[PDB]
Amino acid sequence: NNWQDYQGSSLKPEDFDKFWDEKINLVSNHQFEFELIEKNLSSKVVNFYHLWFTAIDGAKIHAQLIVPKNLKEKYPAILQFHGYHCDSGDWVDKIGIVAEGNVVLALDCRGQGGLSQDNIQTMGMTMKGLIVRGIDEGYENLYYVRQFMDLITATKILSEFDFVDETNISAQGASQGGALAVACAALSPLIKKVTATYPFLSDYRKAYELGAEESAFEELPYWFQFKDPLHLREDWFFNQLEYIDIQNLAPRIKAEVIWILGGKDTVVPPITQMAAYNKIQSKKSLYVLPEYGHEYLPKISDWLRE
Amino acid sequence: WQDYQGSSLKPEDFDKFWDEKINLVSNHQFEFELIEKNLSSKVVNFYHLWFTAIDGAKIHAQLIVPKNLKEKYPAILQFHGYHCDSGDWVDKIGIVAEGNVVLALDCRGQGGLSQDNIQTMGMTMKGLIVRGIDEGYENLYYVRQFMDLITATKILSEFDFVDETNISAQGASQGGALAVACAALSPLIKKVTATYPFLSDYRKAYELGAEESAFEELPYWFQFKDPLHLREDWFFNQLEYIDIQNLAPRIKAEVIWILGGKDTVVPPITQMAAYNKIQSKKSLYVLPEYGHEYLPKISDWL
Ligand SMILES: [Ca+2]
Ligand SMILES: [Ca+2]
Repeated sequence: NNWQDYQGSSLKPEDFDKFWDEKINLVSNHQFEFELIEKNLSSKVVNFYHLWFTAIDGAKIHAQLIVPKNLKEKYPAILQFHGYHCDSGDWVDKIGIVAEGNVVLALDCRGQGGLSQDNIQTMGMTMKGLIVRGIDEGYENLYYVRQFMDLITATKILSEFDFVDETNISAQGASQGGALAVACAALSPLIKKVTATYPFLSDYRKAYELGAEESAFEELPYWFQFKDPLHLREDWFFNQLEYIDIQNLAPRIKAEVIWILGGKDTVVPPITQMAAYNKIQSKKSLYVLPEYGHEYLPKISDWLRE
Repeated sequence: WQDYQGSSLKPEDFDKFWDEKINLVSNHQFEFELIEKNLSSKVVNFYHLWFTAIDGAKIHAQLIVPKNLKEKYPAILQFHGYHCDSGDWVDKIGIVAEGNVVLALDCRGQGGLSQDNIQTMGMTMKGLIVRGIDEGYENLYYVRQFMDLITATKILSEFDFVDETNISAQGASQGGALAVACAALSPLIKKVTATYPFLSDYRKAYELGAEESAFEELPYWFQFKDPLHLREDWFFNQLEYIDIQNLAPRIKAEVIWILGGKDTVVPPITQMAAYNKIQSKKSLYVLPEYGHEYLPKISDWL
């Protein structure tokens, strides 16, 4: 019941919206060069393509493109994002949803398990963690600033396909993928639907307050342990992360939201995700599996088919 | 433990590769700068030492000097552990008060002030052993980190108040590995005191199951970049160039090797791959009840 009343712990800066408005404009006015190279996997109902484009910062970004065989008609499209450390997953995992008449764009995050390039440069700590990668040069140099812009760029390219129904584009993902799906719908309001599973990257100040050494937010106490153990720049540190806290993007969402989480999740605490969910103002639904944690959630996928 | 020969597959080009890097540093005039540290002491002065490496990165070190300077002093290069920095300035007051010069080097991008400028198309999430491995061993993080050791030794020896004939190196874990590597790439070093050195016997460290050790990056890379082990041979062939057991034979300094018997962070078997290949005067000290932690009593004993 209190999850409704949790307003979050963020300190949204006045300049937040101007920053992201400018980034949206930059993507819209940029003509992106991309390339499609078919991957050799034999199927009777689907074709597979490597999608390579150059981001606004020069980095080479990779995505999985999975399309039906008949391309003479337009299909609804689904943007799918993956979890921390992982990649876009097995190609065959997309055969079912595209066989129903959909186009899937599975984006690879920069410098993780996939093929996308990380080109963040910094004078500070590069040992571990991608939330704080580049934090010394300010929020403008944060890794997720470019990672969020890849979502807008992927949506732009996906929307301009002659076989993609631009009116029915949706986003889905788990953990980090849930955060990126939420950010993708907020930064590209054309998105019609979002299905986010225990989204990450939310309420950094609260995630630190809970004690994050065993959570997915462990890089935050790690940074203080080795970069600022006396907490001399605590305010400055969390002020940079405000620009990549998805709860600050949540109000801008116009898509329908389906939110799924596990009640025993200690990797991504439910309280930090509710900071973002409570600030969604469009149509939203919240589904909980009490006995499950940061893991595969059964049955819920059949429930939503209805 | 004496007869363990290591698991390395030393590449044909290994010595030719590192000989060129030593020559490159030896023939290069490095630009450095000294900036006063505000720490107040009656027996020592503290200085920020900033130099630019041959690759452009800005490298930082702590320089701690006695108050007098008209005569030469023995010098000590000191290196730190994984994730850490050069430590508190006051930790060096005692050793410098005895008439020594301490250069405490900060590793690149590891919590200290030194810059990491490795660029790669591959995984940047975690780990500095495998940082830049996709572009080959030339782009490995520790190739430039090892050259910083040679460069730091170069600058330290060229001070008019440093007795270049009595330069030694010390460190623990990563610092122990860098201390060992420092002696191999600069044989002028007279003494090495290495405490449970890291960065040795990568193939064996993986074979033991490294998920709970300091080598966890190696299974991590396979877990997310190559789960079917399609490039296992290529992976460990790149790491040969930064395995200190391959550098150990060229060491001429006397070596003091200290380790803890219960160490699961850096298993002793990987350390012995490097220690057994040292051919100069060497001694081995073991604390059976201690692990990867502070080792008492041994400092007084020496
Ligand atoms: Ca592939
Ligand atoms: Ca300082």
